[PDB]
Amino acid sequence: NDPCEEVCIQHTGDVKACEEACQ
Repeated sequence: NDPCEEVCIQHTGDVKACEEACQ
């Protein structure tokens, strides 16, 4: 897993959110 998407999900838990916001 990526730290970015990990930081998001770990923060807002919004997977699909960081998924696109981080690609």
